Amino acid sequence: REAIVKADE
Amino acid sequence: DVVMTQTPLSLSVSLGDQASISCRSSQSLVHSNGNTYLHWYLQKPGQSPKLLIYKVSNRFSGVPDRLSGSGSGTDFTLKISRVEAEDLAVYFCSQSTHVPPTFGGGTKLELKRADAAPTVSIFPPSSEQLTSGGASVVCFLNNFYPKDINVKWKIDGSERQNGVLNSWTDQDSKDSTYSMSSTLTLTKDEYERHNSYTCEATHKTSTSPIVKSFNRNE
Amino acid sequence: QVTLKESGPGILKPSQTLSLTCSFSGFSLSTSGMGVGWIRQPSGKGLEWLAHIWWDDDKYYNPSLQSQLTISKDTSRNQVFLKITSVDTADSATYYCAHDRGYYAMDYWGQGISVTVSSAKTTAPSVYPLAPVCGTGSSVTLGCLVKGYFPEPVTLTWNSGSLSSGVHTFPAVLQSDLYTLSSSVTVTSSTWPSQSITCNVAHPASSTKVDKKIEPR
Repeated sequence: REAIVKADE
Repeated sequence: DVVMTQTPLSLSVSLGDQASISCRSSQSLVHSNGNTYLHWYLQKPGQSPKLLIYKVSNRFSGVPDRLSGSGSGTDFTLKISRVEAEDLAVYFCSQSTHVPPTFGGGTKLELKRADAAPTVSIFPPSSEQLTSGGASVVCFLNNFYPKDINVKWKIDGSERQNGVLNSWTDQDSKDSTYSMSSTLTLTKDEYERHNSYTCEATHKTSTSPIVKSFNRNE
Repeated sequence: QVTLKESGPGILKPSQTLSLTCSFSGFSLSTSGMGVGWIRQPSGKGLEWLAHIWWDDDKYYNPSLQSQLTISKDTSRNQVFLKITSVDTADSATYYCAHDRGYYAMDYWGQGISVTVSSAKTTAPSVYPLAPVCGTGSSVTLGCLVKGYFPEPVTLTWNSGSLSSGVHTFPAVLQSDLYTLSSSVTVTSSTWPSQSITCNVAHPASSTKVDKKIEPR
């Protein structure tokens, strides 16, 4: 399963 | 989970040389959103990990541009230019594209240095210890290079192997040397049955063993 | 200016519940994008992710450990909590809480808290001064022998931390199921014994704090 990205840049 | 295969396991480089570390993932680290979640960390002994690079190439604040990351898909590389004593650490990659985040097995970075002889010091049991019925004789073999060393204990000229506990430091981040501690533990009565106590160190910097000794009656 | 610090027991028994607390400053879990993670590392082994909690109450767990894990937070007090039920020796590790960038890369870490799962008793160390053999050179090496404690760790300093340079503090080793470590400190012979040199040892699990001044033999 692929991660759910909560915040990014 | 996704396996990070990191190579090499250890790296020993001359001061100012480049170190290069590879990380290969069991599958693509390209997220469906198009970004690549691969990061680099280091960890020094007794310390928490420190982030170096996030998302393949971005340096974390305070990280010198001496360190750089690159790669894509399944193949990634961390390069450390001008390796210096302060770079001594275990370095590892991490993927977080997939759940759970996983980590490379690590690369231990060590540095070359001029050969250096150990400073050897021996210590009889303390009064406090003898009070409790115990007797540890301690030998420090400090600040030597290279890491390969052997210690032998002799009691009245005779080798003693039982009751010997050794401990070794990681390479010093200031002077690039190694240190070793060796403790021979006996009962007070066992200790008092003999007179002459000797710590003996074999190292490449010395044709003959370095010998430190004391007599109980002193 | 982000800092984090883990708290909890140094030792507990198999089958018990492990309760850890992360206390942080320099950020707030009320701020959008913020997240705190828990990651552990058994001695000499690799990191393992445990769980993350986010500013918006979203929580994520290591799928192979989720039946044992509960993460929670108190945003008002800047604390995050981890509970691990039914611990066994495999759960012995250093546990870290960490500030997250948003995608499970952790950019600020706590110092870590050592947790040992064991039925053995907690044992305070004996602390012994190591003075050089009685009866000359330019440098003198002094020592401190820390013997027979459980569990790890101990902390050792010289002169409450004043004397920092020329110290070697050796990794702890097991000796008949108890830990032993030592430390050497090397000074000029002008310094000692005219100037005072004391070994400071703490063993948090037994609430031990001892000072041993090195006296000439």
